[PDB]
Amino acid sequence: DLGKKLLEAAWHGQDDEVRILMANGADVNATDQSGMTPLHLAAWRGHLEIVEVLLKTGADVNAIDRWGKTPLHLAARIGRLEIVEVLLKAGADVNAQDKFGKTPFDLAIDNGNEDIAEVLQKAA
Amino acid sequence: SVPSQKTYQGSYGFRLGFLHSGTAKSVTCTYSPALNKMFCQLAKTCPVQLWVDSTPPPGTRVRAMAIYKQSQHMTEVVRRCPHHERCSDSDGLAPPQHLIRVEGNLRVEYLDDRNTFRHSVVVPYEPPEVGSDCTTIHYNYMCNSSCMGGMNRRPILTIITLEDSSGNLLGRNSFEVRVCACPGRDRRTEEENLRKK
Ligand SMILES: [Zn+2]
Repeated sequence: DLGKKLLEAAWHGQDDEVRILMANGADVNATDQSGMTPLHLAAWRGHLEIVEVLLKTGADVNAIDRWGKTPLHLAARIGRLEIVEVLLKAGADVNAQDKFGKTPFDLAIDNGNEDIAEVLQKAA
Repeated sequence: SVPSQKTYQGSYGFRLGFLHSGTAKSVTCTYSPALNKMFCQLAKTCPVQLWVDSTPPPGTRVRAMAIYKQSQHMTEVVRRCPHHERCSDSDGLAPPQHLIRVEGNLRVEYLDDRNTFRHSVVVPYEPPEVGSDCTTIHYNYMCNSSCMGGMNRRPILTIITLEDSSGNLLGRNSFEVRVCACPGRDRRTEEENLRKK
């Protein structure tokens, strides 16, 4: 199952493996046990180039995990500034609330990510 | 029973991360995502990162245990070979028979299960340091995969369990391990074999 392999390749940041799997049509919207897509996993780990290739390939920028987080939630929570910018450019929803009622902005505030919180507020 | 190896991310969304260490001639620990397999040299530092989607509560513990990967060997306890068990190389915390050690943590505990006789090593879970995304544990593997009195060329898995203070399951992940002289060469060889099969 190529979707399962793409999830792990994206999580571990193996750019060559990501390219081979996508060249074989691995499902870019596959989900892991927590409902995370390859885009969620690359956003969480901070793999900017993998985020970018997934966005050029029709990954759902606003897919939600089992806790209601989008990839932008993860990037805002853990402080991935460049990834926040590319997700916003690709149409990430700044108003999406997770199952704790938090937007990406709220997660940026809660985690002390001041520059990202400013970027998200200007995009509100 | 035979220890479970099933991935269970659980309520805390537990994943493992590893460094990007490559396949150079002198590399001491390297992880292949395509094989889900760590290649490392005997006694060298093997960083394993704990990534959680939410912080498990104080009192959570992190256990590591080795099992044989092949079904016909899975019921045999993974132990160090007699030569290495007798070579007087304990750090003063690890029993000399245990394959897996943790370095750099004075709160480590080593367990010999009274019923299954399996070995494991457990540390308290601590959240990431300020500015850090993950919690790192430094493991050491104390025999080569090829040790004839021990693993005797049989592949093993390491199972990492997040547990509550009572030992109840919170999350589980696993990876194959080869302990060898030349982890970079062997990673490159096994990745080539996989790409050809
Ligand atoms: Zn040995």
